[PDB]
Amino acid sequence: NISLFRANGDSKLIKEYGDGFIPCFFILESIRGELLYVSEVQSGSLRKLSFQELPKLTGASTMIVLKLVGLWCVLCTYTIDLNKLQPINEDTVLITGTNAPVLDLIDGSYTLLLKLNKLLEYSSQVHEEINEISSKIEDDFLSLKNQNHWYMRTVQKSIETLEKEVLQRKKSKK
Amino acid sequence: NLKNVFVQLEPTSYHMHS
Amino acid sequence: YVKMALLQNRERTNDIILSHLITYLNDKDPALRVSLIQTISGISILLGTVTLEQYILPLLIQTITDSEELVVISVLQSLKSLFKTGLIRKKYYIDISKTTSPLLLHPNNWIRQFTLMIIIEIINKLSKAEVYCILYPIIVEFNFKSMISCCKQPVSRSVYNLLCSWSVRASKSLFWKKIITNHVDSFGNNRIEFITK
Amino acid sequence: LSTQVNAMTNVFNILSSQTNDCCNILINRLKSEYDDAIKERDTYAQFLSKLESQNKEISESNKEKQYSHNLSEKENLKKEEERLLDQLLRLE
Amino acid sequence: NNITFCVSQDLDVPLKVKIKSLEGHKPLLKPSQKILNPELMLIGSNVFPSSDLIVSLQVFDKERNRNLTLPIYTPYIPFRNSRTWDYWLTLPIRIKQLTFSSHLRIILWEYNGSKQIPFFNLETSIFNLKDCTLKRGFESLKFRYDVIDHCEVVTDNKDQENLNKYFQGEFTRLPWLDEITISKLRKQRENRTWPQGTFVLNLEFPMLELPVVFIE
Repeated sequence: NISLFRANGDSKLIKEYGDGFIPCFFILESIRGELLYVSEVQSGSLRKLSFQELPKLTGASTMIVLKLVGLWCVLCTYTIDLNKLQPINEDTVLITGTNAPVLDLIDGSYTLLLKLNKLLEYSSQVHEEINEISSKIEDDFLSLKNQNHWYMRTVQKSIETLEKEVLQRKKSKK
Repeated sequence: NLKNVFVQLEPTSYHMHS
Repeated sequence: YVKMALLQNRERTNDIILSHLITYLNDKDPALRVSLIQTISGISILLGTVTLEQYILPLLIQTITDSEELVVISVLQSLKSLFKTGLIRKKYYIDISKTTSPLLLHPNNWIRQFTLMIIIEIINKLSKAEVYCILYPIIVEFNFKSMISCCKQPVSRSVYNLLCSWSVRASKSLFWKKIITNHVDSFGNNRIEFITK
Repeated sequence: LSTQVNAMTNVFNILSSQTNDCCNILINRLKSEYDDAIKERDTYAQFLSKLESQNKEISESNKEKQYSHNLSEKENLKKEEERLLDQLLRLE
Repeated sequence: NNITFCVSQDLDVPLKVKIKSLEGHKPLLKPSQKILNPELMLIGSNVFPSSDLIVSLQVFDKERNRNLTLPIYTPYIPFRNSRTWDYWLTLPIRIKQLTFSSHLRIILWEYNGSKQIPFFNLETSIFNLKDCTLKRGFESLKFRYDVIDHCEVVTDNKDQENLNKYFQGEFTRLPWLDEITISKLRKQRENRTWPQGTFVLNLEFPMLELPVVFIE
């Protein structure tokens, strides 16, 4: 199956040891099968209310870890498990938690043996299509060497002859 | 025939108003 | 007080909001202020559209989250194409500013697909805005073909060859201005008849 | 691909999966459309390669010809390319 | 319009300036764009942008190096038409408010290329040493990168044209021949010079009356 991850945003007050402004970056981690996810946002001060609205993708079996960190100090660390979530279910998870800072971050969580392998096979087919795209790019690149460049230089030469006619005309008038 | 032409812009006064 | 001075109308305060937007980094609050400045940009698009240009040029310094508003900003650029020529140059400044840091490839691909087509104007600033198309293309082969479809340059190779391409793209907008006069004359004429052939 | 297949086999072997969509179908449609577009680009690249080779070549001498021609042309162009600048700068 | 001497607090409202002409250097496209040349392979190498000259105005304060007046900028027509405007512009500081210590400044910002638009700089004085603000009159200026200024020769002739505005003793037939002097000022277009690193601009700010200035 699949568990949809969509974060509404982060609205809170976050402070650090050193005084400075940093861009809000929402980190999203998973246990297995998925990759490292991130979300870009701009606040810069202690207290802020922001909305991410950046769709993310993760594996079926995994635990979504949403940790707000400035871009640098860590704002908040929130853990979320899809183990409690059921199939074909869509809801929202609002995590209010405090480590250094006392913060709040709203992140929604939705959902979407043979079917999984079929999906992975489809993605693999898409990958083969990407390799075919690399082959097409290789075809278009290996198609021809510099050609139209000599036509541009030829246009420059035409401008040179035109400049010769202009200089000859100026010489005539002179 | 056609009427008076329509300009695309108009000049400021700044003269008699001064 | 900031929103009050911004809502005040005394257009000098609007220009004073530039330094406000510059130092706004201290304020991490919501986009409500930018929404008030957006409504101010609409009311400016009503009367003070020349000043709306300068404000919008400075408004590109927002650098804030929720990139979904940048689409409405692009629509605000299409709305900036309305009348003021200064708004065109300002939208070109915003075009380069957006060219520096992108957001969504496809939406901006179609966007720039229309914009580069509208960039063929012979205006001095229009050429500058037309030069950003090459910088956009930098960030490949499929895009090269898709761009080659609308490409007006047969001899185009690279950035320098693109400069030679723009050099071969030289045109006169005087007859285009007269054509615009013919368009306004057509607007003064009767378009009532939809018949053809 | 193969790694995910082996992992799937290990999932159907070393343990028992109790679990038995929209993003998958959407990715499938997107991959299909992208396959069609890449097919059009493949036809365009077919015509482009047709203009590239310009001959059947019997595919026995094709490699050697493709190796020699490009080298000869590339060795040929640089001379004139560097030659025009002399006259241009001369007049200028 | 009437000439008369009227002091700072005595004078009422804020200043305004009409600006018109320039001097083509002829080194580039007439807009001072891109530095045109047959060597333009280098222009592709130097990435030389084509800049359409526009202008901006703000006043350096008192020569105390503080900041007072407002930067202001107008729309864009051909600077290859040499951008002859005679366009008025203003800011919000009255003459009563205006400190006799004050100076004008201007920056010509062209429109060049990707993230590119040019910049040129100049400065001058607001009122006379006789306290009359630019004699409330027409003028012409010249400026380089730094430490440059304006003179009066043909601009002194133009200043005599401002003496026609300054109400030297005048008559009605003299006015008709002042239409003939519109033909003469039309003839004044014959001017020629080819300097570099510096430029000239024709800027008239004739008012009705001669200002004077003091403290509040």
